[PDB]
Amino acid sequence: SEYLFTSESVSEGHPDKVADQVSDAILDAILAQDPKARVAAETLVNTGLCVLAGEITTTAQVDYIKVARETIKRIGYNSSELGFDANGCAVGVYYDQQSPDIAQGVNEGEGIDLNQGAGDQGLMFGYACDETPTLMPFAIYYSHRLMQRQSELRKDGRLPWLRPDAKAQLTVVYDSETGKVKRIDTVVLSTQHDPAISQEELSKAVIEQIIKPVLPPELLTDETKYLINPTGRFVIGGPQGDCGLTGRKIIVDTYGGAAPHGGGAFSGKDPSKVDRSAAYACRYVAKNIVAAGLATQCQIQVSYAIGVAEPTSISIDTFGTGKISEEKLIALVCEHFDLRPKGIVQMLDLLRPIYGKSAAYGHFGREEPEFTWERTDKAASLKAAAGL
Amino acid sequence: SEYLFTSESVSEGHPDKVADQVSDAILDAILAQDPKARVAAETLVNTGLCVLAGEITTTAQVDYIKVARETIKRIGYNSSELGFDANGCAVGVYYDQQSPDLNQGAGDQGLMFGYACDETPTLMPFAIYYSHRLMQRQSELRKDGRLPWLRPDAKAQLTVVYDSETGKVKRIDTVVLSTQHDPAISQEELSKAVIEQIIKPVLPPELLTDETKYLINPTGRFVIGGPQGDCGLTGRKIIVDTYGGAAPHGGGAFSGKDPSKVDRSAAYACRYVAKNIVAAGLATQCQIQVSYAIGVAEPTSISIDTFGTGKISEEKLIALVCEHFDLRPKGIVQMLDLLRPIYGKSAAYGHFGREEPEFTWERTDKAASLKAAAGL
Ligand SMILES: C[S@@+](CC[C@H](N)C(=O)[O-])C[C@H]1O[C@@H](n2cnc3c(N)ncnc32)[C@H](O)[C@@H]1O
Ligand SMILES: Nc1ncnc2c1ncn2[C@@H]1O[C@H](COP(=O)(O)O)[C@@H](O)[C@H]1O
Ligand SMILES: [Mg+2]
Ligand SMILES: [Mg+2]
Ligand SMILES: [Mg+2]
Ligand SMILES: [Mg+2]
Repeated sequence: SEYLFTSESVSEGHPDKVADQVSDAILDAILAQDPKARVAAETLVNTGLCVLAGEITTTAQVDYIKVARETIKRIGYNSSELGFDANGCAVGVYYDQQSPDIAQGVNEGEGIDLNQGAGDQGLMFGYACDETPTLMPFAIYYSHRLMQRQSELRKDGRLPWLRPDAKAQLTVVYDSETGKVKRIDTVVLSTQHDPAISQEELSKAVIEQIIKPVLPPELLTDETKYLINPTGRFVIGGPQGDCGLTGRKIIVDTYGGAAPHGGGAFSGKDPSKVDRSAAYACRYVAKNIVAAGLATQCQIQVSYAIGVAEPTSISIDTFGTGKISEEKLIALVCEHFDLRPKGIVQMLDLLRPIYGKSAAYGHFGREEPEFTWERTDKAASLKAAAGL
Repeated sequence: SEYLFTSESVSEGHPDKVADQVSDAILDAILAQDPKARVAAETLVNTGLCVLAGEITTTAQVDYIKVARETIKRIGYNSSELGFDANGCAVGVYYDQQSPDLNQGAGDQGLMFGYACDETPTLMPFAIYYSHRLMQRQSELRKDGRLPWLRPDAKAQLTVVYDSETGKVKRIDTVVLSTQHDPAISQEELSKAVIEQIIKPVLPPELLTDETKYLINPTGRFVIGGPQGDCGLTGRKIIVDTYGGAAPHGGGAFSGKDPSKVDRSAAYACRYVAKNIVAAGLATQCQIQVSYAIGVAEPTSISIDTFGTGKISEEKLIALVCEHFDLRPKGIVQMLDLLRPIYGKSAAYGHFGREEPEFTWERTDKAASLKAAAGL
C-alpha cells in the first residue's frame, strides 16, 4: 500500500559543487561583458588545486584566476584551518578556443539550416508535479532546502561552528494508490564543523535549527529516523577531503531521480549548449502544463542533433493524469513554445549573467527572478487554448 | 498510437570516455596487485593534457603515467596532429595516496537505480543497446583499417518510435552519427560509408524504412576532435553508462571507483536484481531504487516498480529480493566477486547489456531460484 523513495542534496561547500560554482562564476563574468560568448568551462578541484579547462571564445576580458579564487572564498574556503584555502590554492588556466568545426554548425548563416544549430546532440528531460508549492518532487525539493538552511546559518554566524561541506538525504513514504506523500521515513544530515563542538551538541542544534525548521511538521512522526553525522566527526571537507569536478551532481541539480536524466551537465555552459537551454525549456514547459491544471504530473523528453535547429524528437508523458491526450499536448506545446535553440534563448532571456545562483541548491524549483524557466506565465494561455 | 524516445552513446575516443577509461585502467592495474585497495581516481583530459587526481589507499606499485599513456595509445590518439596523443601529452599525477565484516557501513550516502526489460536479447532498452553497438562498429572499422580515415572521437543518437498501446518498437525514426575524420575525405563519401558500412549492418533492417532520417556530421566538418575540441572528465557519461534515459539515475559515477563504493557496487547489484527478476519471468519491466547512509550497512530504502507488468506484487518482490540478495556494501562485493581487475572493459560502450565474462552483474544465475521461490 506504500513505497519508499529517496533523494539527496549537497551544500555549496561540497567539492563537486565548488567546481560547478567556479564554472558558472566564470560563465557569468564572461556574459556580463559578452552576451554572445561561447563558453564550455570545466573545473577540477583537489588539494590546493583548481584546474580550469575547456573551450571559450569571447571578446570578454576576464581574470579567470581572480574569479575562481573569489568564488572559492565566497563559498567559505578562506581560512587556514580548513586546509583548502583560496589564498593557498593553485589556479591553472588551460582553456582552448571553441572548435571552428563546431562553431560553423552553431553560428547562424552557416548551418545545415542556416539557423542557430544545437551546440551538440543529446537528450534532455523536464518534469513537474503537484507535490510542492513550486511544482517539484518532494524529496529533492526539501533536500535542497536542508542544505540551503545549513548554509544560511553558517554564513550569518548563527551557528558559527558550521563549516562549508555538508550533505542531506531524505527517504519519504508514498501511498501506492494515490501517489501522495504520507510521511518522512529517514533524514540523513552530515555537516562539516569546527572540532571544538561535541557530536551531541551538533545533533541537538542540527535538529532544532536545520531539520525541524525545514521539513513539514505533520510528516515527522515517532517512526522518523534521524541520522546526523552518522560516522561521527566531520572536521575536514571540501576539496581538501576529496576531488570535485564540474557536472558530477547532475541528479542533485535536477529532480533527484524522480525523473530520468539525459546525461548533460549544466554549469560552465553558455545557452547555445542545449544540455542547459533545452533542459531549462523542458522544465518551463512541464511546469506550465501542471500550473495550467492540464496534468498533475508531466514529463517531457526532447533531443537534438549538433548543428541542427529543430529538435530530433519530442515526447510528453502525463502518467494518466492528463486532462487531454498527450498528442494534443504536444500540439499545444509546439504552438506556444519555440524549442529551437535560438527560440529558447529568446523565450527565457538567457544571454545574461544569471547562472551563478543555479550552481548550488538546484536548478529547478526556486522561483527566483533570475530563473525564468520557473515562471508560470504561459499557464493561463495553455489552459484557455486547451478548452478549459 | 505512437511516441518517440531517444538515447545516445559515444565511442571509446570521446574525451569523457577517454577519462573514464584511464580511470578504470588505473583501477584495474591497482586491483591486479592489491584486490582490497581503495581507489577514487578522477581524470581530466584537454589539449595535450591528462590530469590524474583523487585518493588511493593501496600496497600496489603502479606506474600511473605509463598506464594512462598505454590507454590513450590503445584508444587511437597516436599523433600530435590530433591535439592529444599518448607519446606526447603531459600526464600529471596529483593523487592523495596513502598506504593502508559483512556489516561494514557504506562509505557514503546516496541513491542508486537498476533496470531491465524484454526489448533486447540482453534485457536492455532498445535505444541504448543499439546506440552502443553503432559506436562499437565505428571503432571496429577504424581499428582494422576498413575505414582508415576514421579518427577516434564519435557519437551516435537513435530516435525510436514505440507503439503507445503495446510498448513495442515499431521503427527507427532518426539516426544521428558524428565521427571525427581525416580532412582528405569528402562529406559525401563519408556520409555514404557511415550509413552503408556502420549504421545499416548494426540496426535491424525491418526497423529502417524510407522515412528513417540519417544525420551524419551535421555541422559539415569533424576534423578537430578529442580533448582538444572538447574537454573530458571522469563521470560525465553516466546515462550512456547505464540505460540511456530509459530509467532514472542516482547521480554517482562508476569509473575510477573501487567496488567498496556503493555508487558503483549498488548500481551493479540493482542491475543484477532487476535483470534476474525479468529473466525469471516475474515481470517484463523492472526498476529498483536503493539508498544508503554513510556508516550504515543495510540500505536506508529499497523500492521496486514493475510498471503493471509484475506477476506478483511489488511487496512480494521486495521480500524475495531481501531473501535472495545481500545488498549490504560488503555483501554485494561477495555476491558479484568484485575484488578483481574486471573494470577497464566497462568504461566504454556501456556497463550494462554486455554479457562479457568480467560482468558478473549480467549473469542470470538467480532467475530460476526466484521463479521457484515466487511460487511460479
Ligand atoms: C559538440 S562537443 C561540446 C561543446 C564544446 N565543448 C564546445 O566548445 O562547443 C561534445 C562532443 O561532440 C563531438 N564533436 C566534436 N566536434 C564535433 C563536430 N565538428 N561535429 C560533430 N560532433 C563533434 C565530440 O565527441 C565532442 O566530444
Ligand atoms: N565524516 C564525514 N561524515 C559524513 N560525510 C562526509 C564526511 N567527510 C566527508 N563527507 C562527505 O562525503 C562526500 C564524499 O566523500 P567521502 O567523504 O569519502 O564520503 C564528501 O565530499 C563530503 O561531502
Ligand atoms: Mg563527487
Ligand atoms: Mg552530452
Ligand atoms: Mg562532456
Ligand atoms: Mg557520489
